[PDB]
Amino acid sequence: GRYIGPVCRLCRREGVKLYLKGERCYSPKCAMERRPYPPGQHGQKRARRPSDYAVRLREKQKLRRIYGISERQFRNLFEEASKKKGVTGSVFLGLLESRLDNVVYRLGFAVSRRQARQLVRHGHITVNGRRVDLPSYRVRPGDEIAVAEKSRNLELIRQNLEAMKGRKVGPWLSLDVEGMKGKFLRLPDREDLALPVNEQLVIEFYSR
Amino acid sequence: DFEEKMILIRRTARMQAGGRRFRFGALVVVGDRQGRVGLGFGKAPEVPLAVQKAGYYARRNMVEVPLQNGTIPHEIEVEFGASKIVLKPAAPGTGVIAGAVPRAILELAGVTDILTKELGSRNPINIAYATMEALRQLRTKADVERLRKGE
Amino acid sequence: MLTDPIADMLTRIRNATRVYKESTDVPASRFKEEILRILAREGFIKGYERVDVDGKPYLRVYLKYGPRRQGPDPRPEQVIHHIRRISKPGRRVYVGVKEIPRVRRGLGIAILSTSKGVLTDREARKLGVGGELICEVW
Amino acid sequence: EITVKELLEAGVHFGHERKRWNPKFARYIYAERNGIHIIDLQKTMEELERTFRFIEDLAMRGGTILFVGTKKQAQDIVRMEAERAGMPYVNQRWLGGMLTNFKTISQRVHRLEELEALFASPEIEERPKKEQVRLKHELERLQKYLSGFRLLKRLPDAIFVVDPTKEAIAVREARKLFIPVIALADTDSDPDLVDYIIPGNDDAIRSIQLILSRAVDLIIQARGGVVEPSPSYALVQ
RNA sequence: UUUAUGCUCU
RNA sequence: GGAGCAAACCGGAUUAGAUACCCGGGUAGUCCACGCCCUAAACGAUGCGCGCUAGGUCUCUGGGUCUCCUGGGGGCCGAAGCUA
RNA sequence: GCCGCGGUAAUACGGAGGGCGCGAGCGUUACCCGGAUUCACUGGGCGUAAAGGGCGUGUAGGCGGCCUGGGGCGUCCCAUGUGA
Ligand SMILES: [Mg+2]
Ligand SMILES: [Mg+2]
Ligand SMILES: [Mg+2]
Ligand SMILES: [Mg+2]
Ligand SMILES: [Mg+2]
Ligand SMILES: [Mg+2]
Ligand SMILES: [Mg+2]
Ligand SMILES: [Mg+2]
Ligand SMILES: [Mg+2]
Ligand SMILES: [Mg+2]
Ligand SMILES: [Mg+2]
Ligand SMILES: [Mg+2]
Ligand SMILES: [Mg+2]
Ligand SMILES: [Mg+2]
Ligand SMILES: [Mg+2]
Ligand SMILES: [Mg+2]
Ligand SMILES: [Mg+2]
Ligand SMILES: [Mg+2]
Ligand SMILES: [Mg+2]
Ligand SMILES: [Mg+2]
Ligand SMILES: [Mg+2]
Ligand SMILES: [Mg+2]
Ligand SMILES: [Mg+2]
Ligand SMILES: [Mg+2]
Ligand SMILES: [Mg+2]
Ligand SMILES: [Mg+2]
Ligand SMILES: [Mg+2]
Ligand SMILES: [Mg+2]
Ligand SMILES: [Mg+2]
Ligand SMILES: [Mg+2]
Ligand SMILES: [Mg+2]
Ligand SMILES: [Mg+2]
Ligand SMILES: [Mg+2]
Ligand SMILES: [Mg+2]
Ligand SMILES: [Mg+2]
Ligand SMILES: [Mg+2]
Ligand SMILES: [Mg+2]
Ligand SMILES: [Mg+2]
Ligand SMILES: [Mg+2]
Ligand SMILES: [Mg+2]
Ligand SMILES: [Mg+2]
Ligand SMILES: [Mg+2]
Ligand SMILES: [Mg+2]
Ligand SMILES: [Mg+2]
Ligand SMILES: [Mg+2]
Ligand SMILES: [Mg+2]
Ligand SMILES: [Mg+2]
Ligand SMILES: [Zn+2]
Repeated sequence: GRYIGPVCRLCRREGVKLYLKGERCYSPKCAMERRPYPPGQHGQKRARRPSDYAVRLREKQKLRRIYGISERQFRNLFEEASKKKGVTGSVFLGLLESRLDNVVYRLGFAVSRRQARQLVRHGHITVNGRRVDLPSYRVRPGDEIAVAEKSRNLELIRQNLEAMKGRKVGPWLSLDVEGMKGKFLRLPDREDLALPVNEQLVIEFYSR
Repeated sequence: DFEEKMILIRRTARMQAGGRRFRFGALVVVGDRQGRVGLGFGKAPEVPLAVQKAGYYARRNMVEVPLQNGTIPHEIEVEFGASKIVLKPAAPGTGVIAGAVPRAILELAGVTDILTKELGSRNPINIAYATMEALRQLRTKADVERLRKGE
Repeated sequence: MLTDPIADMLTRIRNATRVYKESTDVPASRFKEEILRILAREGFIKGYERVDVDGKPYLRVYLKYGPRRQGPDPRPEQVIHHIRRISKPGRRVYVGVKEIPRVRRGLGIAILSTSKGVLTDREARKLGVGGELICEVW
Repeated sequence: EITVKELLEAGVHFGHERKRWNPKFARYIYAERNGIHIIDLQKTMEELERTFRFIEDLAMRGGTILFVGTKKQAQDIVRMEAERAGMPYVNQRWLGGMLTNFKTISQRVHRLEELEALFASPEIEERPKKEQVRLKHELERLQKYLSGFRLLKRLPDAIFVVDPTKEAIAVREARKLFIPVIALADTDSDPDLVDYIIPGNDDAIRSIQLILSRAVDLIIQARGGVVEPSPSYALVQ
């Protein structure tokens, strides 16, 4: 299925702290604090003027890695974004963000995108009252994201819900902290998000 | 203030009694992404020296690039030597579609939306000189009417 | 002899503008004027006037060029950068109204003969007709 | 005053080049008799008018003019008429690049200074008898070519050419630099590439002295106080 | 007015 | 029909060989009539017709109010443009 | 796969560590289209790159000067039927 195993090799192969971690990629070691270079035996050697293709590849990998998604799915969406009328570039990002496993992370129900994924695929999530265990369910302006019933306990939740007090969630979102529930209000504008990504190069990638 | 992206570095070689004598050539693009570009081709006995004087000439050859929302006014087709470039304007929200050579230029001059195709000779040197002349020939409804009126 | 009188004209012009002549005579014709007419109305020529060479009907056409430029090759731009027959005698070209061209994204004219006279791309789209597509100019 | 009457322009200043022409010289031609093309002087006036209308303007704003005349008929009539206006000129061979390569051609002028500032000074006699004649010989020719070019340590904003054909190099040389080109030209050359034209005889001292002289005057009038006639009727005929 | 020829891969 | 020339062929030289190059001979053929053959670097390696786009000079051949103009050919240099 | 690697220091062979790309799939072979404006209607050519017929005469065919009417075949417009 989705990728598994070593992650800090990505935190740092793309060469940009991208917070695939929980609280660690925040500590004085996303692994990227200690060793800010590519993994493996050659990470400490002098880089070569990258190939025009290489740059578009690394970028695509970066973004695609952030959401921890499979290329099978990652392009499923890019093609959708292409067809759909819009700015294509930013349209794409909206679709990636509209994912359940991503929302649940943006709403801080869980710390990591991967923690947020297991949370959905276990029943510890509910949409508009219904049980929803599909890390791909696309949410639209108006839905009621929320923690389930039998799941209102579990130190994991309230421990992570607490650390949410102080943090202001992005515009397109909202959260009733005390009640455990958010709402997908709108489709996140480009400006609304500052991904370390140049989405232009990701489009220039699939234009073979 | 300016931006330098070079597309071509190559090693030519003359011939003299006892060995081949080399020399280098660099194609450099110079722009501001605000509507100004320049193409310079410099050659020197070593890579950097040539790259350097490339930019030199690069600014010795500029051009108005009448943008229109990161695109161009009309569609234009231009030929240099046996090489040919087709510039068709795309609607904002598309992207710059071109090869490595025509892209580097169209980018360091603004243009974030444009459709293009190289025809005839895909030779880099000549395709570039053809793309500049292709921009150098663009006209807007403004300069269009400043032509057709009388007096 | 001449197979295409119209094309010939357009070419006579294309050749004068290249050497920057003030004008050029072209064997006259009713239809050949209607077109020459539209070239002045759209400001591609200063206009024309019926004349008589050796007692034969002609049409002096007064060309327009841009201002003397500076730097090497100090030669004016061109009011008529481009002009060529579409529909030829060897291959007639007829387009329905929905099928009308778009010369240089509106920046250029697209003369074309319709059952309501010699019109232009827009001028014809206004009437909403279409017909034989004489030539394109910019 | 400034102007000229078609009276004095009756010496020999209306034609010279027969069927040796440049057909682009249409507007400025009247009729071919005695084989030779006789150039219409009436239009010479109109252009001589419009021409000065740029010279005078340029003069009374401190603009410089560079003189080029390598012909035989138009050599001396420049060395004087130029200095008499405190302007730079070219008398002998026209070194290629002088403008497009002013940067490096000048480095050869600083040498002139450095040679002048070594005539009879605290160091010369210390140098061998062999090198002396040598160093001074490098000066002799050094000044021969760069005498009039010496002035102006910066490229001008116009040049005055005796024959845009004999000096095709310069005309285009400057033309590439956006440097306005003004010249005297008979049927030898073509207009088009001249910015301010003086359509008249470019051979025969008579015309080169008449039209170039009272042209140097119109310069000082916009400068300050036109003097009296200057070196002209030398070995004149 | 006498000459012809130069193994294989770099 | 056949003088000169000359594939083939013979001889003399040359050469390692010399069925070649050079030399001496020499038959078809080269020539004419008639009838076939249909090839070619059959070349400007550039199909034909018509209109349009500076000129300079040399030449052949017409007409001219015979310094020059005009028409049709044959060459060179060349505007603009074309061309790897 | 194409250019090409191996001749005792091989990033090109074999294994290894490491890395890159995809992931219940990953490769391979075969075939179609694309890139190929490389059959060019859009959108190519023919002096020397492949390409002007050895030259004429001419059949069918293709194309065809200026002006004015008639017809309305092409063409254009609208309406409508059909286009499951
Ligand atoms: Mg889109
Ligand atoms: Mg595509
Ligand atoms: Mg071509
Ligand atoms: Mg090719
Ligand atoms: Mg190639
Ligand atoms: Mg042998
Ligand atoms: Mg050998
Ligand atoms: Mg052997
Ligand atoms: Mg081998
Ligand atoms: Mg023998
Ligand atoms: Mg023997
Ligand atoms: Mg023996
Ligand atoms: Mg031999
Ligand atoms: Mg014999
Ligand atoms: Mg014999
Ligand atoms: Mg036989
Ligand atoms: Mg045959
Ligand atoms: Mg022959
Ligand atoms: Mg051939
Ligand atoms: Mg021919
Ligand atoms: Mg034929
Ligand atoms: Mg004759
Ligand atoms: Mg006669
Ligand atoms: Mg002739
Ligand atoms: Mg020639
Ligand atoms: Mg030329
Ligand atoms: Mg070993
Ligand atoms: Mg080894
Ligand atoms: Mg080795
Ligand atoms: Mg390999
Ligand atoms: Mg290996
Ligand atoms: Mg490994
Ligand atoms: Mg491994
Ligand atoms: Mg498979
Ligand atoms: Mg075609
Ligand atoms: Mg081809
Ligand atoms: Mg042809
Ligand atoms: Mg051959
Ligand atoms: Mg032939
Ligand atoms: Mg042939
Ligand atoms: Mg034939
Ligand atoms: Mg025939
Ligand atoms: Mg017939
Ligand atoms: Mg007809
Ligand atoms: Mg017919
Ligand atoms: Mg009729
Ligand atoms: Mg219907
Ligand atoms: Zn980390």
